[PDB]
Parts: sequence; C-alpha cells; structure tokens
Amino acid sequence: QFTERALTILTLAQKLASDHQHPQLQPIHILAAFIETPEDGSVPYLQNLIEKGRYDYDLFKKVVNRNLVRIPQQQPAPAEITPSYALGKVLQDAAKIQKQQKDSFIAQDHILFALFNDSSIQQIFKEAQVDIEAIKQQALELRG
Amino acid sequence: QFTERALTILTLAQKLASDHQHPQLQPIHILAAFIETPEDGSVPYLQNLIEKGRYDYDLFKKVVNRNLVRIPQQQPAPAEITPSYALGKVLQDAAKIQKQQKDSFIAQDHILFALFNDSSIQQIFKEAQVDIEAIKQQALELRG
Repeated sequence: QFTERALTILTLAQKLASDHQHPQLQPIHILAAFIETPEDGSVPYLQNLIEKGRYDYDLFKKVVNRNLVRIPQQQPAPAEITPSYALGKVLQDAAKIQKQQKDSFIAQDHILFALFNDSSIQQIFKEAQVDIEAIKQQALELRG
Repeated sequence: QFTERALTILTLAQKLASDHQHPQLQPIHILAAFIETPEDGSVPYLQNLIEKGRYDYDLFKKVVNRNLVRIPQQQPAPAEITPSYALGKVLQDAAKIQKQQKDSFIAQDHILFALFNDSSIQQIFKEAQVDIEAIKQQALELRG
C-alpha cells in the first residue's frame, strides 16, 4: 500500500505520538516525522518544498515543535492511542493522489500534499507551507 | 546603462517581485536579489562588504526573509505592474554614482551602493550590511 519512504514517515509519525506521549497521532506528528532530523539527505525537510519555496526549514521546525508541546503529553496508557480520524483522512487523500498520479504505492510526497492541505500555520510570522504551486513544482523536480 | 553583473542583480530583483507575486518591485526584493545563492564571488552576499564590515550575512538574510514575508500580497494576476518609483530613485542614484566615478556602466558594486543609500532595517542596532562608509572602504578594493 505504502512506499518505503511513506512507511518510514508514518513509522516515525506514529513513533512520535508515542515519544511525546500524545493522545493521538496528528498532522503535526506527520510534519514532525518529515522533520526526522536535519539530515543533508532529508528530502522532505532540508531539501523540501517549503525551503525551496517560501519559508525557512528551521523556523518551520520550531513551529512544529511548539505544536508538539501544545498537544498534551499523557501517561503511557493514554499515550499514543490512535492514528486519528484526522490522518485516516490525510492518508486516504494521499491514496487519492496516488490514483491521480498513476502510482501503485503511497508516496511520502503525496502524504505531504494531503497533509499540508489539512494543516495551516497561520502565525503572523507565517510558516504555513508555501501553497501548492511552489510545493508541486518542487515536488515534480525531485531527483529525476 | 548597467553591465551584466548589475543586470543580473536587477533581473533577480524583478524576478523576485514576481516570485512573490507582488505588483511592484520593492527595495526588499533587491536586497533579496543581493542574497540569492551561496556563490562566494557574489560580493552582494558572501565575499562581501558585509563580512568585511563584521556583519553576519546569513543573519541579514533572515532579516530580509522576515521582511519578505510581510509583503501584503501574493496575488497572481496583480503581479508585475511596476519597478516602483522607490527604485526609480535608486536606479537614478546609481546613475549619479556613475557620474561620480566616471563609469561607463553600472556594476553590481554601484547598484549595491545605490540601494544601500536608500536601504534600511527598521532596527536600531541594525544587522544590516555595514553602513556606507565601510561599504566604500571595501567596495573601493574592487576594480579602481
């Protein structure tokens, strides 16, 4: 169903829900999953669609981290719990994208689009992902 | 007129106005033109007057980005209307500098100087490129 890249990200997203002991996996954790670590090879974060688009990867991260703090940290029994309805929607939307794109396995990139569409970092100090034109152009230019 | 080095910067500035879908070119886009890409020979950014003037050019880039995100609109059809009276003044100032220097063409050195005369950071302890006197101290190491 999912590519090795998407699986890496979702493994990490679910992992993060348990690492930060959150009540549920949220779009924030997937964004955080994309920000695995500032690895030079980090396609979804250092080399991503936002940094080469409109906003600084370092600041984007700090917002996401603030959101990881804002999502309550709970005991191991209430911790993690679920993938969440929110992502049931994001990932199903990523699947729709796969069909649009003629790709048999879910790309982490498709997750980035579905994910980004739900999220919105509406700070006056906006870090909200650059919209779809910059995101898509940069996605199309990946590797190749 | 302008030579290729100045034209590159000027071209980039106008491009940047369109990269931000803004109706007009502003001093901020030119400052952004000064800091495009990490190519050392670019006096406007790396082997610059800024480092020699004891300033952090990446911090300055953060300042520029902080200002770029404050551009009031990114509307597509409204984009690319004018170079702006503000920069009319700057480019006219560059011409004044050419007269001051007996120079048959505007180099990036001149276009830098002209904007710097009209540039600012709305900051007391500006992290801006070093002020004009230093700009001259180091700019005058170029050509002759």
